[PDB]
Amino acid sequence: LLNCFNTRIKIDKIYEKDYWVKKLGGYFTTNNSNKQEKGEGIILSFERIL
Amino acid sequence: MEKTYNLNDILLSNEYEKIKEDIKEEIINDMASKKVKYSNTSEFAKNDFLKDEFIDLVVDGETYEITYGNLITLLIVARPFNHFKVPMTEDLLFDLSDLKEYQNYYTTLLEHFGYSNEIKSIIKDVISELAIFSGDINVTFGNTVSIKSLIDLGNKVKRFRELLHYRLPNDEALEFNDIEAIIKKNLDEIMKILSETDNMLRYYIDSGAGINSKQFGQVLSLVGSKPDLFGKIIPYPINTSFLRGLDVRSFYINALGARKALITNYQQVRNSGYLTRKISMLLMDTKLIDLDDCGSHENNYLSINVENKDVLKRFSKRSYLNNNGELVEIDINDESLIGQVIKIPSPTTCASNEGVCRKCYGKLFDINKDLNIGMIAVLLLTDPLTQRLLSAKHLELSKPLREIKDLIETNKYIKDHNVNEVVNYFIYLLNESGINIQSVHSELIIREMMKLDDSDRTQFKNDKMPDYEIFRITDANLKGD
Ligand SMILES: [Zn+2]
Repeated sequence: LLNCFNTRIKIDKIYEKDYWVKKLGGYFTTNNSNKQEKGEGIILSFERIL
Repeated sequence: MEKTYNLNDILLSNEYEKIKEDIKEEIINDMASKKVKYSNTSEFAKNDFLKDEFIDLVVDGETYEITYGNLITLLIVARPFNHFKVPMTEDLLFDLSDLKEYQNYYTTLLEHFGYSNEIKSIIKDVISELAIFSGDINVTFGNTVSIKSLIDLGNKVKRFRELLHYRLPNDEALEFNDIEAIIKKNLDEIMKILSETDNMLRYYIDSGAGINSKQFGQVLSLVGSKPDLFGKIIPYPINTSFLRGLDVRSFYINALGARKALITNYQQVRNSGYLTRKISMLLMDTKLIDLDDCGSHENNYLSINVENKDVLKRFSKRSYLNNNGELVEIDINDESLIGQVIKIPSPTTCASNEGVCRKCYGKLFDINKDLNIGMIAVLLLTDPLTQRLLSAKHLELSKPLREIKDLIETNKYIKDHNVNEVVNYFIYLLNESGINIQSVHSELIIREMMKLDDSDRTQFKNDKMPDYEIFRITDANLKGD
């Protein structure tokens, strides 16, 4: 949890899901403008794993 | 010469050019007839010149005492009113003896007649006619330089003789700062003596034409201390004037500097200019929209700190949120806004994807609409920076230039700071370096560097500040993919 929380965060976004989706997407895609889409796609693949 | 001239009667007459012609002809013919007399003292010598005689000028019923020369200058520079047939209000009259004010008068002409091409043509004709007459003045009045001119003043004014023959005290207690202080004290006196006496060099000193302070004092009074090859000040100063001669030791010190100047110009050849192409690429596409209000929230408006007088100057012709109301143009002359953070509509925060609005860009919208706005910004920043880097090599003075580049071309400060902090850092960097740019142009560069994380252009009207990420100038080009 502490590793997930970087110091450069605002408390308002912590309770916002789409910020976390974008954070997940950022690992796979460098561009900050498409991050959200990648994250959502990754979630689908995650569900396909099992 | 006639002793009463009605301004707007001649300007709105169809004999406007003929009146100037005969006055211009009369003034130059007078100058050819008589010589100029010099007394080389504070009690000036008398000369019977028409340019210096007085006439009465009637502007809308009000009489001003104006010299014949100021009249012909006024008529030449009031050509707009003959062309447009619109009279000259007394607001537009200015001091015709201080040539600095002419620039501002041309500025008021541009605003009054609407920044049109027609007024742009007339100003060009005014500058042309003013210059052509200057040659006639110069070829008839005459201008000369002589060492006898210096000798003639010193024979009457003992202070000139004593400064022309000045030699430093040989105390070892004197230091580089003490000698440089004596340099200003005796040079400031020299220029004052030349302005307050009837000498052949008086018009040079008062006009500011062909006069450089340092080099003037080295010929007349004292050269001073000089740096060596690597910048260290040589312990021995040059206690002579070029007019009086130099010492063999001093000759070596001068040759060291002249050689150093030559070596420096060889090093100065370096001109990378890589940033010029990068900044131009991002900003070339930015355009303007004929929309008065894009629609933005005051918290989304940019906030800037007016710490210095230099800060307010950068934000002229732009909007400001007064404490009583909202959206009033900031007056740079009012120092009341110094020390107050203020909310400004910014080209960074303009909502419309097509272009930046008239309130966020500023009042320069109609002035710079014909040209490419982004390209105007890149040249206003590049030409100083490229020139400042080269000029600094000759002399912490070089450091501002590097930090300016690091701010926009590296992610050192981009990744951990907001745009409100980024633009204010930019104006701080420009102020220290001496770069004079209105902040709208610098903000447009930051606007394209700024890339929205949210990826929605019109979300700016929402009170919540949009999610975004600033990027490096080369990285922002790469992010397009
Ligand atoms: Zn706008």
